Amino acid sequence: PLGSATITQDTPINQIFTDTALAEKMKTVLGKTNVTDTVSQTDLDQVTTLQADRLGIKSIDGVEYLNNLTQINFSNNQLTDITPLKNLTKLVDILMNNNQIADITPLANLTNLTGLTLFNNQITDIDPLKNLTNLNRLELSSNTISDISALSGLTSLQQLSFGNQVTDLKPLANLTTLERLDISSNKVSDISVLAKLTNLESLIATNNQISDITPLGILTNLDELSLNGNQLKDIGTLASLTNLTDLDLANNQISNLAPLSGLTKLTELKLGANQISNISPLAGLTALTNLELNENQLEDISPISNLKNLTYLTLYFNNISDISPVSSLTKLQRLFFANNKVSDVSSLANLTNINWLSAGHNQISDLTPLANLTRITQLGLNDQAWTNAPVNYKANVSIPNTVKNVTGALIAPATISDGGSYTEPDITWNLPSYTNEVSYTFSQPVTIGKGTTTFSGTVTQPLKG
Amino acid sequence: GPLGSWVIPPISCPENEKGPFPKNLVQIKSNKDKEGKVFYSITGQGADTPPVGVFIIERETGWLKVTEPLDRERIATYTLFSHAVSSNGNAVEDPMEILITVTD
Repeated sequence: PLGSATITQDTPINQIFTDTALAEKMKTVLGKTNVTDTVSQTDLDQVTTLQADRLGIKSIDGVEYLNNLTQINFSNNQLTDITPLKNLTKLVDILMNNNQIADITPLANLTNLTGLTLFNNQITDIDPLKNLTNLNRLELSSNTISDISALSGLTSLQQLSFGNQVTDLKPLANLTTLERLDISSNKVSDISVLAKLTNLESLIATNNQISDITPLGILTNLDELSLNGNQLKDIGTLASLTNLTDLDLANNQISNLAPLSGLTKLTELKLGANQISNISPLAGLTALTNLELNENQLEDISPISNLKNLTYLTLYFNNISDISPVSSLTKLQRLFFANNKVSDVSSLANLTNINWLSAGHNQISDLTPLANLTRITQLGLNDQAWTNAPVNYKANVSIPNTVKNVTGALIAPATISDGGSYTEPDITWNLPSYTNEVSYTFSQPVTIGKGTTTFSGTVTQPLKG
Repeated sequence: GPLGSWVIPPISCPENEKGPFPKNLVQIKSNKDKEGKVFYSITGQGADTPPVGVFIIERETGWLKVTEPLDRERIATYTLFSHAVSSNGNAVEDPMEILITVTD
């Protein structure tokens, strides 16, 4: 064929495919016994697909003779030079992620390409892709691309990703066929061009500098949206996106959740690391199975009782004293509320299917209400802290120890301040003078079901003069 | 104990997924990140040993991703281990076993 590379005489496999790992692969593909065995061009013409991923291949020299190749997979190798692919015009799909490729000029004349995977390479210049107008799928994340002008005429693209230095998205304007876009980990603030991409069903845009989401208003087909790690506050535009089932707004500056109130198709919602104090707008989102509300300003979490389908919930790093609103969410399997002010965990006995329970850095003094949660496999109860009600100071002051293990037995103090001692069930101090407070710590390994932790803490005891 | 300050959602890995790849599965975190920066990594067959890089984790964000379509009837299960270290390379968590099941 014109442009094609062919052998005219029968040649050893190891003289065609000079890379030692590719010669061994081609020996198996071609049904030969040794890499020195000769093959003809007719033999090489039988190869239409090649799954050569994860073989330590440094060179694809010889692949130019496989004229009938339509689909290749050379992902997870050590390729740099891809010049042997230049004239393989029958190629429709190439999987070549996780290599050391910088120069993609050999892909320029592969007009029949509908799929091209090149993520995790060393590509800056994507100009060679500009005339691959039949491409439906193109993955370019984990590269050093800053200029996407070459994408402007790829008007058949349905799935697209790129990275990691892109600021200007203007070249995407005419790519209205786009359904699934991933612009994560770029230098993007201006997503105004995305308003043109009205066929978008999935938009992943994590770890950018986005503060203005008004361009998303008419993208009514969006079912999946991730703006995790941006500069969002005003999410009013989201009320228009009624088809959303999966929404990730973690690591922003959001306080007003009213725009999410009517997005009743939501099953997964991430709102961790924001400025939220009012979750009343979430009350009607009863299809939610996963909800993340960690690292906010929450106290009154009473509206969470409406979310009866929740199996996963995070509330860690808030100002919550009353955990009882989670108690009627009986499908809960993983619950995380470390770094709160919770003392009474008795309502948690109603979460009979709980597997992961993380409650460190609270004010928990008694594990007995959790004794029957035997389906637990992961447990966290370290570093509790609370201050008891004041007791009258006397020179020989005695308080009852109140720290109780899951068995109902008192846990002996690990340390006692001001030279105090322990004779079960009382901690006694004999003080040389009046002091404002005394204290003690505890540290006790414990297992409930198959979940193991250290139940520990610091108890501060005020003494009234 | 083993859970420590880990926060891990359950992982759903359907076979024959749609791109673009890599596709996010879940975002893992250690709450030890409030006392200093945390760096995430993954080990196991399917991660650092063969098949290398089926699963990868973004070191700063904790985003665990799948790099290609999975095939139940080829490999049904993968045992991975998440790791969390500080800026000084010290393990801030005990490594967490993560059993990924390839569903329909």
